[PDB]
Amino acid sequence: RSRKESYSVYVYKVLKQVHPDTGISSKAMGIMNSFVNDIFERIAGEASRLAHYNKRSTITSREIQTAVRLLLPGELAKHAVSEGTKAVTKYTSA
Amino acid sequence: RSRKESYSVYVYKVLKQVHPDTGISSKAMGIMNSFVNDIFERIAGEASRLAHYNKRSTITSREIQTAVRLLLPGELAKHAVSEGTKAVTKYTSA
Amino acid sequence: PHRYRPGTVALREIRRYQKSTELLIRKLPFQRLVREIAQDFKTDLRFQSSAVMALQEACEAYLVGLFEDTNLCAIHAKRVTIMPKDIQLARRIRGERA
Amino acid sequence: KPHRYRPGTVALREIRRYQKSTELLIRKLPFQRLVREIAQDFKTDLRFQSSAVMALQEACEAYLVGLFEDTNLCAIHAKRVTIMPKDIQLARRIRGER
Amino acid sequence: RDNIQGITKPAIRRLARRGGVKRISGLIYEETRGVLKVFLENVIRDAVTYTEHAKRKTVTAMDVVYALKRQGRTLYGFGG
Amino acid sequence: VLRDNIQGITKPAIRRLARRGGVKRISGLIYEETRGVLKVFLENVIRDAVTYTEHAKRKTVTAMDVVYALKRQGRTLYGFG
Amino acid sequence: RAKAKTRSSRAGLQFPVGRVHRLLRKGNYSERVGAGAPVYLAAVLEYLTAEILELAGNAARDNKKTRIIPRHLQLAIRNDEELNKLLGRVTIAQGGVLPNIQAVLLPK
Amino acid sequence: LAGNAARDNKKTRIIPRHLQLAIRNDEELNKLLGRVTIAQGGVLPNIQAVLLPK
DNA sequence: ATCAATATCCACCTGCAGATACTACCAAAAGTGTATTTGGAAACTGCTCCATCAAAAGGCATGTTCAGCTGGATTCCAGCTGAACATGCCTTTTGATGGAGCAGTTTCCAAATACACTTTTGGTAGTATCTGCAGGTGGATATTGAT
Repeated sequence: RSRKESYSVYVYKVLKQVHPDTGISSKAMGIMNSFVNDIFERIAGEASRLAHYNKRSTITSREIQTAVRLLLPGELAKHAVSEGTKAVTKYTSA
Repeated sequence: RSRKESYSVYVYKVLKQVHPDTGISSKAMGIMNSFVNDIFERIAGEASRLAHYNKRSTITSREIQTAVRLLLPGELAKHAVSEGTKAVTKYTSA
Repeated sequence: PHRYRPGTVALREIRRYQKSTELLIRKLPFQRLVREIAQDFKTDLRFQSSAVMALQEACEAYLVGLFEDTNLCAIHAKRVTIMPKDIQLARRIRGERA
Repeated sequence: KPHRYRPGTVALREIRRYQKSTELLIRKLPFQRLVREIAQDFKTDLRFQSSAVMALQEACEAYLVGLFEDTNLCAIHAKRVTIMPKDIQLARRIRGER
Repeated sequence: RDNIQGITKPAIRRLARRGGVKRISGLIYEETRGVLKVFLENVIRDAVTYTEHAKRKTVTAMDVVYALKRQGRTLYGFGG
Repeated sequence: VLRDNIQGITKPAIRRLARRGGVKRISGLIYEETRGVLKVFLENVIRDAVTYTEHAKRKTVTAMDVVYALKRQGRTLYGFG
Repeated sequence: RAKAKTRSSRAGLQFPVGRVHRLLRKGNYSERVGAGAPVYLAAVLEYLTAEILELAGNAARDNKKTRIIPRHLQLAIRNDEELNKLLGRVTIAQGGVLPNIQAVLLPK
Repeated sequence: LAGNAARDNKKTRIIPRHLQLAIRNDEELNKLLGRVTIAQGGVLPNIQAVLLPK
């Protein structure tokens, strides 16, 4: 009884959102899982470093915002920052 | 007004061991501190990764040994491994 | 009899192999080479199939990138033939020799 | 009737002189003004420590020296001794910066 | 044990055609064989280190993925 | 404000930087080219540095921010901490 | 009690907020973790996935196909500046290369 | 290594130049520290053979 | 420009590996509520060092002239690489067998943590002190360029 968690169903939801009638193979889905894991580890490592530099003991939204700004370029950084900010305000105001 | 720890005195002891009558400037000592900190963080990060891969919760001597082997090349790896092993046996047998 | 001029089949092959995604080395020779190389670090190792597949993907990507760099170093000297000194320059600049 | 060195002599002498030394090769004040101008383009009303601008200077000089070495290699590859912009572009492309 | 001549000359020429090369010297084949053997032993050393640290005898795909990632050559697709 | 300071990197300074790199003969078009390169480099570091400074809610750029930026771009620097 | 409306639905996302929270805790990144950090990270990850998937789907529909394969992911990544510069050092298995021949090698 | 370099240049006190000369002259150290910059270190004296006269 | 010969591309067909649903279930994984602690935000303050000024002085940058040597174009030739055939060897498929080694389970025990005191030891300031080293002087040495 050994499981194996993955982001397959969430990637599938996003795909059905942006392309309602296109599918995806299994190897492309493995590529997408690898991509999500890689970017997650990058952002989390950078935020941990930022928290250590300032002698803080907590990872908050500002650490994630600054890590996003340090990692993504230009268009990507701007739009990701806007998306995350909107998400956090929508979450707290609910 | 808070103190600032460093490896100055230990580097000085090692120097007086290998070169009994040579001194060292202050900028070279800052270089040596930077070097020690950098190598320490490299080894410790690699050992942490190794411990996470095997779903272990403890950093032991084997993790440090494998990190040393993964980071240093050839001569350096061999001699560092021998030195650390001798140190650990000398420590436990005392 | 019909004969193409030297260089036509070359560009035809270039387009063909840049349109494709296959592997360009045979699998059994690469497997034997990998096992023989691993023979010196430890004896009696086993390999999953996906391990050798990953090794092959990585090696082919590396070599194709190196060949692009070599082609640039060749064109820089006003040639079209790649020579070993172009490979050596590309690797020296990348830092793989230095 | 006055003494003149042949072209390339003072250049080799200067090569030895500047490879034997460790000083900085850019004036401090122009570099500091340049750094402050760029920073102002990024965020207004900034301040700087002295060691920060010194670190920036050391890093930038090391970068440019390494780039010039790679450029020299690319130039010699083409059977020249004069470095030209296309060599800088080839070096920066093989390195992976453009 | 010439398993390095298993990488035939037409195979290297195919690899060169994919990289956009239009003409190939005759001394290129030995050079690429040397380069490839260097790269391969560099990767397999760390793969076998990762393996024997875990006290296993079978080299897994994840060991190769880690050995590649530590060289700065991340590889997507075999993360399972 | 201050504008047009890239010209303070004079031709003799670039010639010296090239001498330390082993370069014997220099084209006349190199200087301009070089300046561009340098500017790009600085803009990539200072930005990162400033991103650290605003994170701590500071207003002065310290040497540690520069060292962190250089390290995160793979250009580690020993001597300043 | 009440209906357990979760967290990703609260934030209006598709990605899991609770799983990201657990991964941030267990991954040994800091000794405490805020409440908005998983929401922010989930939103960013979903945005990036949607971007790359839209590009890949356009490529797939361009080659008259209905199902994305790794070749389409490679074509999407390598053809965009910011993605190619974010993922400049990754190898996609079964991806191939970009069709590109130098101009000097062409005849005439 | 740095002390041997320093005693080679007829000096009794190590400076960053000696650390750079020690690091760059050894294979395994230069390959461990291949991507670091030592402040006030300089470079290695080295001129290509084709640039020399004659 | 002609056209004959190849290779590529587009339409159509179809058998099949691969995507897609569903039921099951189920371990596990998330949401709710709560009581507790503690890390981080506020307000204050003291002092450090960063921006500003200025002045003098010399060391570096600018511009000009002259010449030499290097890069770039042209020509010619030899040799080395590509294109095409004809074999024949080696890879690929696929079907099956042992079997060894990896993954899950159970103990249970040696090792790591939390807590409380205590001695030391390493770090800073002040004040001090030599001393190796940077800058200057002069003379010898070695190298270059024109005969």
